Amino acid sequence: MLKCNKLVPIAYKTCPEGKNLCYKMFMMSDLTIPVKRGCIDVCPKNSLLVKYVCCNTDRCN
Repeated sequence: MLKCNKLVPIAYKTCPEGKNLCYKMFMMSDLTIPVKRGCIDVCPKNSLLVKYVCCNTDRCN
């Protein structure tokens, strides 16, 4: 049950059972800085509105 990075510097949230990967979300507005981060098992495909980047590591995002 991996950890995803939320509050700086390191502060993290615990991924739910069955989930592994950590993702961050971008907006067509703010590409530079991601707007949401969390856990998921399967990395969500990119949308027109928001972009998804996942990692198989702890506190990447």
